[PDB]
Amino acid sequence: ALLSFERKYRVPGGTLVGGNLFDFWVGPFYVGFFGVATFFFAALGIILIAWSAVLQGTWNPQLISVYPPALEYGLGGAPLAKGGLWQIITICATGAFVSWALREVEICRKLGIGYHIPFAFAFAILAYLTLVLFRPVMMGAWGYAFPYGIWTHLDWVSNTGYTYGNFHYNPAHMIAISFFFTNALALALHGALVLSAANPEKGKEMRTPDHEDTFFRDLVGYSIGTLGIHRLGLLLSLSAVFFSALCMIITGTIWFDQWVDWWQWWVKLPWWANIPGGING
Amino acid sequence: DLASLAIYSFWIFLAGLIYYLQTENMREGYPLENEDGTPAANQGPFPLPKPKTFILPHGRGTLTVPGPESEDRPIALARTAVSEGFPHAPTGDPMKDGVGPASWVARRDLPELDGHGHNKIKPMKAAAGFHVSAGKNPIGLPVRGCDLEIAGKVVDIWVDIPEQMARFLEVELKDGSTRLLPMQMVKVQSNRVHVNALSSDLFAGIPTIKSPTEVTLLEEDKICGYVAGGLMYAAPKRKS
Amino acid sequence: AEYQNIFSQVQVRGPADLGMTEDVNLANRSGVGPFSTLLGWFGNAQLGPIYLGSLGVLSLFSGLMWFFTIGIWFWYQAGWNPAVFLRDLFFFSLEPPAPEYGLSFAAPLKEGGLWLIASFFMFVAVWSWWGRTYLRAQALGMGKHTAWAFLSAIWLWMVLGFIRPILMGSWSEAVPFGIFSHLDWTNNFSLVHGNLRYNPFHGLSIAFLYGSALLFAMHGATILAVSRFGGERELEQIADRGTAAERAALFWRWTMGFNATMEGIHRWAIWMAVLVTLTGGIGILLSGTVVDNWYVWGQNHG
Ligand code: BCL
Ligand code: BCL
Ligand code: BCL
Ligand code: BCL
Ligand SMILES: CC[C@H]1c2cc3[nH]c4c(c3C)C(=O)[C@H](C(=O)OC)c4c3nc(cc4[nH]c(cc(n2)[C@@H]1C)c(C(C)=O)c4C)[C@@H](C)[C@@H]3CCC(=O)OC/C=C(\C)CCC[C@@H](C)CCC[C@@H](C)CCCC(C)C
Ligand SMILES: CC[C@H]1c2cc3[nH]c4c(c3C)C(=O)[C@H](C(=O)OC)c4c3nc(cc4[nH]c(cc(n2)[C@@H]1C)c(C(C)=O)c4C)[C@@H](C)[C@@H]3CCC(=O)OC/C=C(\C)CCC[C@@H](C)CCC[C@H](C)CCCC(C)C
Ligand SMILES: COC(C)(C)C(=O)C/C=C(\C)CC/C=C(\C)CC/C=C(\C)CCCC/C(C)=C/CC[C@H](C)CC/C=C(\C)CCC=C(C)C
Ligand SMILES: CCCCCCCCCCCC[N+](C)(C)[O-]
Ligand SMILES: CCCCCCCCCCCC[N+](C)(C)[O-]
Ligand SMILES: CCCCCCCCCCCC[N+](C)(C)[O-]
Ligand SMILES: [Fe+2]
Repeated sequence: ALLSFERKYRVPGGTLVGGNLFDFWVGPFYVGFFGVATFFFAALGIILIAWSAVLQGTWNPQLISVYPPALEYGLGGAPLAKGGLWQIITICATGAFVSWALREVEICRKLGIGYHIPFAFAFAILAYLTLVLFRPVMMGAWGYAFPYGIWTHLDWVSNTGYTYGNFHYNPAHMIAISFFFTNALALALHGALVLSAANPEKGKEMRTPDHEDTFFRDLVGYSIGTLGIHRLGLLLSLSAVFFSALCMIITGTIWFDQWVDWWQWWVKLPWWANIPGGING
Repeated sequence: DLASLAIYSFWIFLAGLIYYLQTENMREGYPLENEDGTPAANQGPFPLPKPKTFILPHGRGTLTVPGPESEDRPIALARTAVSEGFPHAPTGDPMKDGVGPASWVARRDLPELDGHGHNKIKPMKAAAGFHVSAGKNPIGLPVRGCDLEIAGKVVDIWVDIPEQMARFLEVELKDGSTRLLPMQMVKVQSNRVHVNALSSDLFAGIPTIKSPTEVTLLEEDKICGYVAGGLMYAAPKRKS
Repeated sequence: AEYQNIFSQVQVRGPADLGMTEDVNLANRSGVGPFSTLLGWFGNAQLGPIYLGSLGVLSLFSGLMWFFTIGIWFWYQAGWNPAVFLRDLFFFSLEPPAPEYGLSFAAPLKEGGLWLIASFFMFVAVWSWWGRTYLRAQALGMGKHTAWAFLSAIWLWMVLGFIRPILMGSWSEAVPFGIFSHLDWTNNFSLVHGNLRYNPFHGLSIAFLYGSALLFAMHGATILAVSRFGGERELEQIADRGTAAERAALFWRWTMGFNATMEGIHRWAIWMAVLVTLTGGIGILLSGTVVDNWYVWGQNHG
């Protein structure tokens, strides 16, 4: 089935690979070569996870967990029953994700729109790769990556965090949080603005984008504008994720001590390092 | 206890919310149709929402959604397979017929108005006080297409008064007539403006406007759709 | 080549815009400030005017008082010495009164009183600002969406330093005014309660915080992707759908099987964000009052 205005857009062309071979739809889903690739990497990946469930001796969703090779195996291969499966599922995950991005690229071409969406998705892929590929390699062992399990992956977060004391003190982590909080502030403000203009006081007529600028200038003395806010939202989001990846890649590599201690540098600065009183003297 | 009660209540509230949100997002494009235009058998678990009416500003009227959906224009396309789910090939010239990435929507043939009722977009030469305040001024630069041939020169910039933003460049072709080009599809450079979406021989095909001082919502779609369509359709002429 | 529309190529300027009048009392609207060419590259270059009525002045004054009250305390701790102030800036802290004082207002100035004074100012500063977001919308005749969504943020804040410390019986349960100390308080809060990782509301709150970044990345990128067809003019696309709105919906339907409408997407938005602090507030509120150990609770669900 198609939306009332969809037919005129369903023309051929825009594919990156295979020409007209996979240029078709299944319901609302577009396929394309990368649509098949995604499906392939995905199916093979779930099978390995089911096979893993048997070997683990459980079928419960909250219990299934696929752990990476133990630190001992280094950056080498491990037996399926302990790390091997994780390694292959990771390859499958990477394959699925990259195929998804390219599928989006083909959909962009056919619709004649910019490539901003796939570009934004790639930051997500980057962050994932940072945790299961880049950090582990730099630390010399797959064992530092997180396990594929609903609850088990949460243990990993806590244990990795507390290994450096209170992870709050990670400077990059502080920056990443600020963007995550601000982005939510902006998402709330944007949704509220457009809606307040489209659904005015009962009985009144639709407000204009001018009313929107005025509202924000009356409230805080400035309005970034309708184009600016979408540029801002995209930016706050990618920054939150960029700094998140950064905050973890520096951890256990260039800095492996307690994060709180890192701040001593500021306190130890010559000109004030030796002055009685306060908190640090 | 209270906690288990709260989380249980919350999950019910959430299901109701997702339901409410999906139905609200079905106010356009639905009911679903078959490729021939007749209503499709399977519409989904979500019922069409109860109509809402928008009171348009400036006495422009009213809009009620969901409502009777129709393209209000012919579509020059033909099927390429005996079963649904396959692409529909353009029967003529996709750029001229306005299909595929060259598609336009039959929006009202009136210009968008600002909060005060005046035209939102105007050529800079009619917008008293407006001037280029930063960056390279395009007025005067020749326009080059993806085939490396010059197709004309910029004779003005059409600005959005309310949001002080450049939206279109007015280009003059060899014949002395002008055409509008979307700002977001041109690269202003030190010695020229480059248009990758189109080749020189295609600039004359851009849809012309009625009045020399205003663009209507309908003409904006026809121009933007046409220039966007060049990326795919003017591709064989893109030697770079 | 390939213009991304992240930054403007050329800037245009005209007479300062004083805005729409409607029922706004123009006597309180200040004059227009300077035009920022820097800001103009990303969004609008105009600064001001700003409306500043009675409620605004009150808010703006209480806010400075709150900020200043914490300021002189930091100074007192710094031994008044500017070098120490800048050195230990992050370590200073204005703590709540000791547990012994309970909910009393009779605590020594140097051991809790100043915190109660600072909190009072913040309380007034925030609530007067909320009332302000509701009135600026009314004077222009638009819906109250911004005021209701703001209320969602006020909820978590109200719970952390007012509702919860009250139900618990002492001001000591509140958050201290200090940069490093409030981070410590957060860590301490989790541990004292059996690890917040087991609080289902904390888990939901996180899903939404992550969801908000996902959604704005999707929304923003979508709009810039269709800005070439006038996509940012969201209000008019709602009133008269253009190809921008169609292509945006179609990209999504072809990718994941379903889509939104120009107006509809802003509904997903306001809710995705608002739920972050709504669920969060409930999760914090129950901690210590009803559930004193989330791990234990999660075991028997009693
Ligand atoms: C949420 C659960 C915890 C908590 C956990 C954390 C954690 C964990 C972190 C913070 C961090 C921050 N917290 Mg906290 N925080 C809580 C409650 C609060 C409350 C409150 C009233 O309840 C406040 C005011 C703060 C305030 C702050 C900031 C100091 C900082 C960044 C916030 C932000 O991004 O806003 C975004 C919104 C804005 C409007 C921006 C405000 C102005 C910014 C901060 C500075 C000016 C920038 C300027 C405009 C542009 C640049 C100018 C040039 C520099 C000249 N927290 C509770 C107790 N908070 C992060 C930090 O870095 O701490 C040191 C951090 O890692
Ligand atoms: C006890 C825990 C520690 C701690 C330990 C850590 C550790 C350790 C880590 C973080 C990380 C993060 N921390 Mg911390 N952190 C703490 C307390 C906090 C507090 C707080 C208020 O106290 C906050 C707000 C944060 C916030 C954050 C973020 C900056 C960041 C998570 C976002 C992210 O990385 O996205 C990144 C996004 C992704 C990886 C998503 C990728 C998605 C992929 C590409 C696609 C999925 C497809 C598919 C499977 C989906 C389903 C398909 C079906 C068909 C539907 N931390 C304390 C101190 N923090 C993490 C981080 O920064 O990672 C880099 C991290 O590793
Ligand atoms: C070691 C730390 C503990 C932990 C302890 C806590 C505690 C404690 C809390 C959170 C809370 C939250 N945690 Mg946690 N959390 C941990 C690990 C994580 C992880 C992680 C990756 O594992 C993540 C991603 C998070 C993420 C989050 C957020 C979902 C949530 C905060 C929402 C928010 O927007 O507050 C930011 C927004 C506000 C506080 C609203 C502010 C509104 C007011 C009105 C603003 C006034 C501003 C004005 C005064 C001007 C300011 C001027 C300044 C000078 C700048 N936590 C571990 C288990 N977390 C909060 C929660 O809601 O729990 C359910 C909370 O209280
Ligand atoms: C991001 C930084 C840390 C981390 C820290 C945390 C913390 C802290 C928490 C979560 C939580 C979640 N995490 Mg995690 N998580 C990480 C990396 C991942 C990855 C990954 C591929 O990188 C995935 C798929 C997940 C997935 C999940 C979900 C089970 C859950 C809700 C996510 C959400 O709402 O996002 C927003 C996204 C959307 C709304 C889009 C829809 C996404 C859906 C819901 C994903 C379903 C995944 C599915 C169950 C399993 C994979 C697919 C199957 C094989 C078919 N996490 C890294 C290690 N994660 C929360 C939880 O409740 O866990 C128990 C929580 O408290
Ligand atoms: C749903 C929850 C999310 C959210 C939403 C939200 N917040 C909101 C809103 C909404 C919907 C508003 O409408 C309201 C707003 O007004 O936005 C513009 C607001 C707001 N959220 C704010 C902050 C904020 N929200 C936060 C979080 C969140 N808000 C969540 C992400 C946080 C976090 C993450 O902890 C912060 C820090 C404010 C910008 C604003 C509330 C304004 C307010 O109440 O101020 C009261 C008055 C004062 C403090 C006095 C100010 C005096 C000025 C002179 C200060 C100027 C700045 C100062 C740094 C200058 C110093 C001197 C310089 C020379 C350096
Ligand atoms: C800019 C970064 C932010 C962002 C943006 C973003 N995400 C995106 C996009 C964008 C712009 C898309 O276009 C794309 C999308 O299509 O959304 C509908 C997407 C997307 N973001 C998603 C999830 C997601 N994004 C996340 C985060 C973020 N995304 C950031 C906040 C998270 C977080 C917060 O944790 C998650 C869980 C997906 C819904 C979607 C991508 C879907 C996809 O890639 O499909 C291909 C793969 C499959 C259908 C399944 C593969 C199955 C197996 C091969 C492996 C399964 C196991 C797995 C590896 C581990 C599971 C372990 C967990 C249980 C712990
Ligand atoms: C340069 O030096 C001078 C002096 C000029 C300065 O200007 C310096 C100023 C500073 C150094 C200021 C520094 C400011 C900070 C570091 C502030 C940090 C604040 C936090 C991170 C706070 C975190 C969380 C706070 C919370 C959750 C507060 C909650 C408040 C309440 C809900 C209010 C509750 C009200 C109460 C208890 C009183 C009720 C009273 C009644 C009468 C009803
Ligand atoms: C976070 C995801 C929330 C649920 C999203 C999916 C809801 C069902 C969507 C059905 C769309 C149906 N269709 C194609 C017939 O219109
Ligand atoms: C403390 C709970 C706060 C909930 C905020 C919910 C905001 C919803 C905004 C849309 C509904 C608006 N309306 C018409 C009622 O004003
Ligand atoms: C409107 C979008 C709704 C998205 C909902 C996403 C929920 C993710 C799963 C959360 C699981 C939570 N938990 C552990 C508290 O039960
Ligand atoms: Fe928007």
